[PDB]
Amino acid sequence: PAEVIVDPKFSSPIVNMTAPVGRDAFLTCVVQDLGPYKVAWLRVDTQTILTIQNHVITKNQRIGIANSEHKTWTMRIKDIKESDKGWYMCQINTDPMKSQMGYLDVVVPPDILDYPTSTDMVVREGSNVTLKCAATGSPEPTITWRRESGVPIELATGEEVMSIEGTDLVIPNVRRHHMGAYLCIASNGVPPSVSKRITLVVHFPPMITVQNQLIGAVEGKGVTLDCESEAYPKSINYWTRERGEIVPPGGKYSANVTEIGGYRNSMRLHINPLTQAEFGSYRCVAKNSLGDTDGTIKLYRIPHHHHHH
Amino acid sequence: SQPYFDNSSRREVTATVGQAALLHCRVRNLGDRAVSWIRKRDLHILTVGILTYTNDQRFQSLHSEGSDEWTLRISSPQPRDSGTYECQVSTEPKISQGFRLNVVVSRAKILGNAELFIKSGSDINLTCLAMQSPVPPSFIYWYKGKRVMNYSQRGGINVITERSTRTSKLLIAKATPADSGNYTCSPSSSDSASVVVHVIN
Ligand SMILES: *[C@@H]1O[C@H](CO[C@@H]2O[C@@H](C)[C@@H](O)[C@@H](O)[C@@H]2O)[C@@H](O[C@@H]2O[C@H](CO)[C@@H](O[C@@H]3O[C@H](CO[C@H]4O[C@H](CO)[C@@H](O)[C@H](O)[C@@H]4O[C@@H]4O[C@H](CO)[C@@H](O)[C@H](O)[C@H]4NC(C)=O)[C@@H](O)[C@H](O[C@H]4O[C@H](CO)[C@@H](O)[C@H](O)[C@@H]4O[C@@H]4O[C@H](CO)[C@@H](O)[C@H](O)[C@H]4NC(C)=O)[C@@H]3O)[C@H](O)[C@H]2NC(C)=O)[C@H](O)[C@H]1NC(C)=O
Ligand SMILES: *[C@@H]1O[C@H](CO[C@@H]2O[C@@H](C)[C@@H](O)[C@@H](O)[C@@H]2O)[C@@H](O[C@@H]2O[C@H](CO)[C@@H](O[C@@H]3O[C@H](CO)[C@@H](O)[C@H](O[C@H]4O[C@H](CO)[C@@H](O)[C@H](O)[C@@H]4O)[C@@H]3O)[C@H](O)[C@H]2NC(C)=O)[C@H](O)[C@H]1NC(C)=O
Ligand SMILES: *[C@@H]1O[C@H](CO[C@@H]2O[C@@H](C)[C@@H](O)[C@@H](O)[C@@H]2O)[C@@H](O[C@@H]2O[C@H](CO)[C@@H](O[C@@H]3O[C@H](CO)[C@@H](O)[C@H](O)[C@@H]3O)[C@H](O)[C@H]2NC(C)=O)[C@H](O)[C@H]1NC(C)=O
Ligand SMILES: *[C@@H]1O[C@H](CO[C@@H]2O[C@@H](C)[C@@H](O)[C@@H](O)[C@@H]2O)[C@@H](O[C@@H]2O[C@H](CO)[C@@H](O)[C@H](O)[C@H]2NC(C)=O)[C@H](O)[C@H]1NC(C)=O
Ligand SMILES: *[C@@H]1O[C@H](CO)[C@@H](O)[C@H](O)[C@H]1NC(C)=O
Repeated sequence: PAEVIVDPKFSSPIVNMTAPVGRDAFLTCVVQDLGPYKVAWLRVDTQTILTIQNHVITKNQRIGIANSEHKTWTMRIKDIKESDKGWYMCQINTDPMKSQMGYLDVVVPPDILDYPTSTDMVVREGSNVTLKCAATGSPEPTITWRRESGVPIELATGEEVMSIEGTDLVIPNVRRHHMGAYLCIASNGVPPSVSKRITLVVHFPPMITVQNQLIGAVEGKGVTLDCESEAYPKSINYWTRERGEIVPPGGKYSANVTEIGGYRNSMRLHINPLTQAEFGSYRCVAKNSLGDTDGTIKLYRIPHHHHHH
Repeated sequence: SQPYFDNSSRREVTATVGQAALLHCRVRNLGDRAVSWIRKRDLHILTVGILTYTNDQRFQSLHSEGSDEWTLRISSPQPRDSGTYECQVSTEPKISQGFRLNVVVSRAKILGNAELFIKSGSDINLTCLAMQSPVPPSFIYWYKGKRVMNYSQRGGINVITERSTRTSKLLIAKATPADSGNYTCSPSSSDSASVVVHVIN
C-alpha cells in the first residue's frame, strides 16, 4: 500500500542566541513534517559537520543534540568559548536540500591589556603625549578616561569635561597641571567593568616667584627675603649674592627651605643684624635635572628716622 | 591517536558526462572517527561513513570493510556538478582535503550526412571522431543496430582504430540490402553517435 510523504519545512527561522563565556548555549531548529528526512547541524565558517539526527558526528565533547517529537532539534554547546561564536546551519536532506542559519554570540566582560596600555608616563612639559588603554571583551568595550579626584579634562576646543571616551587620550602640549593619576575605564554592559590606574608625571625646569623684589630695612634690625620655587623633579634651593657668591651659613644669615605640596618650595633667608655690608642685591636660586632659575631681590637701607628740615 | 590522509589520491579529478565519477579519499589510522563528504558550494552533506545523507541517489559512499579508502561515487554526472568536494574527518578541529571535480561533455561524431543513401555495390565509409574526450579512448565499439560488429562477421570489412588520432574508420565494401541500418560508434571515454544507412537495388 504505502503512503504519501509530506514536504518538511522550517517552522520558523533559528532564533539568535547570546551566551556568557564559559556557560552553555542552545541552538534550536524547528521543522514540520520531518518524517523520514534527517536534520543536521553544521558550523558554517569551518564547514564542519556537528550532528545528524540524534548522533554527534564531531568529536567535540562539548557538543550535544536532542529533539522533541522530531520537530524541535536543539544543539547544546557546553563551556562556551569565544571560538564558538559564529553562524550555524540547520540542514534537512530534502530534494532539493533545505537549510537555515542562526548566529550564536559569546559575551565576555571587559579586561584591560597590560602591554598595549600605558604604564607610568614621564613626559617633559611642552611636548605631547597620548595615554593609551586597550581592553578585550564582547561586545567591544568602551574606554572612558577620568582624572582622579574629580579634576576635569580639557578638549582641543578648550571646553572642560569630566570624562573622555576613546582608547587614546591625546594630550597635545602637556602642562604641569596635567600631572597626576588618570583612570581608564572599560565597560561593555557585561559586568563587571574594569579600570586601571595610569599616572602621568610631568617634568619642567624650576620657576622662581619672588614675593617682593624690593625690600627696605633699617640697620641693626632683621630682614627676611622670600622666594617660592616650583619644579619637578625636586630642586635644590640656595641663595647667592651679587656676582653669584653663595651666601655664608654662619653669622647673621639663616635659611629655611620647606616643601608645601604641589612640588613647591618656600625658601627664606633671614639676615640679622643688618649692617652696610649686608645690603645689596640677592638671588634666590633653584635647580633640578632640567636646569636652574633665579630671582633677584634688592635689599636697600632706609633710615630709622627722617627730618623735614 | 591522530588520523591523517594518504597524500596519493589525485586531488584533481576529471569526469565526462555519463559513465560515473570516483573521488578516492584514504585516511590512515582512522579509529572511531568517521569520514564524510560535503559539497563546498552550498555546504550540502553527501555521505557519512558508508551511509548516504544527500537524498540525491547519484551520490553513494564506497568502502570495503577494513580498507583505508572512502570513495565518493557520483552516478550520472552533469556539468552543474562541477565544483569542490571536501573529504572530512570527525576530529576536532576537523581535518579536510579539498577535491575538485570537473565534468566535461565529450561527444563523438561521424563525418558526413547523418543519413546516408548509397547504391548497392558501392562501398561504405564511416569515419568516427572522439576529439572531445580528455583521455584517448581505450576502445571504440561499432554497433550494427544493437549487436556488436566484428570484422570477421562479414567479408569486406576494414576497421582502422587509432587512439592516437581518436578516430575509427569502418569500411564496408559492396553494400547490400542486408547492410542497411543505423551504424553506431561508441568510444569508451565519450558519448555515442550513429548514422543510418539505406541502399538501393
Ligand atoms: C621653617 O619654615 C617652615 C614654614 O614656615 C611656614 O611657612 C612659611 C612660608 C611662612 O609662611 C611661615 O610664616 C610659616 O610658619 C616652618 O614650618 C611651619 O611651622 C609652624 C610652627 O612654627 C607650623 O604651624 C603649625 O601649623 C599647624 C597646622 O598645620 C596644618 O595647617 C597649615 C596651614 O594652616 C598647613 O600649612 C600644614 O601643612 C597643616 O596642613 C593641614 O594638614 C592636615 C593633614 O594633611 C589637613 O587635614 C589639613 O586640612 C591641613 N590644613 C590646611 C590649611 O591645609 C597648627 O595646628 C599649629 O598650631 C598649634 O600649635 C601652635 C603653637 O605651636 C598653637 O598656637 C596652636 O593653637 C596649635 O596648638 C595645638 O592645638 C591643638 C588643638 O587643640 C592641640 O591638640 C595641640 O596640643 C596644640 N599644640 C601646641 C604646641 O600648642 C601650628 O600653627 C606650620 O604648620 C609649619 N608649616 C610647614 C609647611 O611645615 C618651620 O617650623 C620652620 N623651621 C624653623 C627651624 O624655622
Ligand atoms: C543574528 O545575529 C547576527 C550576528 O550579529 C551578532 O549577534 C547578534 C545576536 C547581536 O548581538 C549583534 O549585535 C551581533 O553583531 C546578525 O547578523 C548581522 O546582521 C547585520 C545586519 O544585517 C550585519 O550588519 C551589516 O553588515 C553589512 C556589511 O557586511 C553592512 O553593509 C550593513 O549595513 C547596511 O545596513 C545597515 C542597517 O542594518 C545600514 O545602517 C547601513 O547603512 C547599510 O545600509 C550592516 O551593517 C552584520 O554583519 C551581521 N553579522 C554577521 C556576523 O554576519 C543577524 O542580523 C541577527 N539576526 C536577527 C534576526 O537578529
Ligand atoms: C540507431 O541506433 C542509435 C543507438 O544505437 C543503439 O540503440 C540502442 C537501442 C541500443 O542498442 C544501444 O546499444 C545503442 O545506443 C540511435 O541513437 C540512440 O537512440 C536511443 C533510442 O532511440 C536514444 O536513447 C535515448 O537517450 C535519451 C538520452 O537522454 C534518453 O533520455 C531516452 O530515454 C532514450 O533512452 C539515444 O539517446 C540515441 N543516441 C544518441 C542520440 O546519440 C539512433 O536513433 C538509431 N537510428 C534511428 C534512425 O533512430
Ligand atoms: C573515408 O572518409 C574519410 C572522411 O570522410 C570524407 O572526408 C572528406 C575528405 C570529404 O570527402 C568528406 O565529404 C567525407 O566525409 C576520409 O578521411 C579523410 O580523407 C581525406 C582525403 O584522403 C584527408 O585529407 C583527411 O585528413 C581524412 N580525415 C581523417 C580524419 O583521416 C578517408 O580517407 C575515407 N577513406 C576511404 C577508404 O575512403
Ligand atoms: C607633537 O607635536 C610636534 C610638533 O608639531 C610633532 O612633531 C609631533 O609629531 C607631535 N606628536 C604627537 C604624538 O602628537
